[PDB]
Amino acid sequence: RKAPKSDNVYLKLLVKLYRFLARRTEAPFNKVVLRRLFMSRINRPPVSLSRIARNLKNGNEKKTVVVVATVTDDNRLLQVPKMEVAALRFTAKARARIEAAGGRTLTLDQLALEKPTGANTLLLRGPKN
Amino acid sequence: EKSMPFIKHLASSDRKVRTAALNSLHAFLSARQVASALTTLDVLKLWKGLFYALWMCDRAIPQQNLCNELADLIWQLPRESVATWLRGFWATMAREWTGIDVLRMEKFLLLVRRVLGASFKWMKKGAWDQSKVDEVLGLLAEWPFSLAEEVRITQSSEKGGEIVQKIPVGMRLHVLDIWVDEVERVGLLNEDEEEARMIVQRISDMVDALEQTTKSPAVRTRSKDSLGDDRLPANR
Amino acid sequence: RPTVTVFGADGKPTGATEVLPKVFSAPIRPDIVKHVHTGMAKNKRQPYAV
Amino acid sequence: SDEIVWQIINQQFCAFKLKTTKGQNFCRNEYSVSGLCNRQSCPLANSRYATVRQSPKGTIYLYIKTI
Amino acid sequence: IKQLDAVYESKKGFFLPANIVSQADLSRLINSTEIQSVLRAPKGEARTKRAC
Amino acid sequence: NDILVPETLLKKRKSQEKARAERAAALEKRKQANKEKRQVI
Amino acid sequence: NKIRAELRKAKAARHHARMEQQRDLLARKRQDLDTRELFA
Amino acid sequence: HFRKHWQRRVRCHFDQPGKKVTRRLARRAKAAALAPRPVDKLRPIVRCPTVKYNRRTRLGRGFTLEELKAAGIPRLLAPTIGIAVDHRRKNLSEESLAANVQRLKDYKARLILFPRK
RNA sequence: GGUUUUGCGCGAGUGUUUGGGUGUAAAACCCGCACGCGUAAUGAAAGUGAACGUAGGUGAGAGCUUCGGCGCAUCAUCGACC
Ligand SMILES: [Zn+2]
Repeated sequence: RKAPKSDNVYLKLLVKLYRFLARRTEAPFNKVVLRRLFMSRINRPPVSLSRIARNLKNGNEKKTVVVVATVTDDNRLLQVPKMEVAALRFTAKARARIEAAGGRTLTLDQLALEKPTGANTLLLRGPKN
Repeated sequence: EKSMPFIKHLASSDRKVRTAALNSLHAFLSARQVASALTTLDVLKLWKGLFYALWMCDRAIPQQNLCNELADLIWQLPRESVATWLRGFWATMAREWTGIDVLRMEKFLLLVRRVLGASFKWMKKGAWDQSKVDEVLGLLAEWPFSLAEEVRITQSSEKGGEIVQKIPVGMRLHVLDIWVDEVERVGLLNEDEEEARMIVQRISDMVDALEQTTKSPAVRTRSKDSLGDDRLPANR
Repeated sequence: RPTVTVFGADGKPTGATEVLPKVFSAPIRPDIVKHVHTGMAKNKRQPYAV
Repeated sequence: SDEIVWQIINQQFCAFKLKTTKGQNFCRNEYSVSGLCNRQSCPLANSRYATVRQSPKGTIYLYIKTI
Repeated sequence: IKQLDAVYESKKGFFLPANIVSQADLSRLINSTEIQSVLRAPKGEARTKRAC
Repeated sequence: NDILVPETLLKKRKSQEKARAERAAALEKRKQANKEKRQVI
Repeated sequence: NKIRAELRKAKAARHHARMEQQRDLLARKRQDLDTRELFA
Repeated sequence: HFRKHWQRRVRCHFDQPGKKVTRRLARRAKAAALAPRPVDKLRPIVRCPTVKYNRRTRLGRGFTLEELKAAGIPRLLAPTIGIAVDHRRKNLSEESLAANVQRLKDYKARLILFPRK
């Protein structure tokens, strides 16, 4: 688009970062992340630890799971596996449970810091409606 | 435990106070028995204090002098604690790499270059002590050129917890960019010395294995360029 | 920065230093500051009518 | 936090700003090299900065600011 | 200061927020070794010459 | 007291040298190719 | 009367389940290198 | 639901801080009158009647005669030392009776009584 | 009093401001117990009560990839359960 609808200065900083990455890098990962950052909140549904673990169950382990949303803890999930989760915002319970399980909680700026092209990444979205 | 009240004045905002704290740490490092008893936790606190001292250092020439002194402390520490000193330094650097803005980032990169060169010129005496070479190469294999993503600090028991520290791609790229310059400055790029040839061949095998095993395209490309530097014996 | 120096009654440093709390590293959000400020300024008002 | 302070100083308010109807905004800070409020020259958003100023005594000085 | 610490830990139901950006310096984020290495070649300059 | 050049500027200078070399090679190739293009047309 | 009794029992059971959920949430919330101590 | 004259029967709440400070001043005045005594009388622990709130307990109106006798506090003297007495309530359970007896005993152990004139 | 959309805070929880504490006093700060909506449904009702399959498969599908292959959300079909 032309301008982010959000009023968060840090979200606009992320928008500038991913505009630069999309323009100077051929990464479809960067392009889709930029579009999802431009997206509104209801178009960015929250993801759950149960969902990300169910997607992580297979050989996709040791891949950095990437979701542009709020990662919410799920009481139904009893055991949380080790994982590296990078998201816009983490709820306190979700972050605490990930850290207790031994995973790594990351921000999107450090995501671009480590792997600008989204190598070894696993993109997830939330449930629609 | 150890009583080390000078780290606070090391982090203090006055240059005279920081210099006095650095001289006190000089005396501390000279004290051999305490230096012999330096643990990993202790070296982690000292290197955190020095990290913040450099962070507070303002001007270019004072920064260069402070980095030189920080590199030169290694000859002051004893043999049984040099390995702990370097390991704590690189743990501190991996923990605080991402938090530095660019303006202090230049001087922290200069500090990293200086300490790497200091380790390489402490490798000296076969004209090169194999034990020192082994220690330095083990350090380079664990923190810089790691086949894994994280480093394990302390051991697991009822008397201790856990430190898992991830290695930054930025520090990896810097070491891949400065190891050639530092080996040239220290004098391992002389083709006459068979010991030097074996050491540089081992370093080349290390960075090559990193090239084939790494999963970061930036690391792959920069390792390829470092190997393609024309000053190496292979490409000459 | 880890610590901040304390200054005496004469304007010169006393020599003591104190650790800055994490509220000073907390994020800055001018939009939320704006919203709360308008809310509070409206919260101070007194009614008028004809 | 240079980007954050720049956003706060350009999008919300600036005590040194004098916006004109002639299409340019002026910066009142005494240490700004240019007389225009812009990202390149803002003494507050540019942590590392330099300026040239004249003393009353006819002497010219250059000023340096670092992070 | 010592009481700011105490009260901001004492407030129930509130925690010091975790920010969405770790390194606030966007200049650090862009002008860094890893990014500059991973970027591709530029397709032009800031000011483009007029062709015809 | 010489004020060493920043490491980032060293990296920039190496990258710029590589870019200049690439530009020179490409320019020479384009000159030659334009020559055969003119001949064939 | 049994209909009304089961309605009342269902309402009470819903309230009790909500109270137990709050208690479970309380239980779940119950379940040197640092700068503040190193530079204290 | 605006069929009637809510215009004539709308009443606002602009005096909320005023009523709050007035209530605080009223309880302060009661304290000034009963300077060493507590502001409120001791009340027993009772149980909520309905099934929805059985497991919860609250404060009652006044202590039972049997509870007062078991605690050893005379009926006629309890209100003078600040114990609410409810003649209507009945114990009906040793559990509640014992709970109120323990509460009254704690009140006795924490109470200091002055010798008349 | 309803409803759609944008932003913001928290998030399977959320809402201090009925009230109480406090105060530089209609401000600001604080919160003990409730309550409101939501986090399992269906049947007229008695009441019952959500896993046979990586919560299922097949095919697409953004994206990642050791180029061998992994596969978000969602859709169509064949399933499973209450
Ligand atoms: Zn300005």
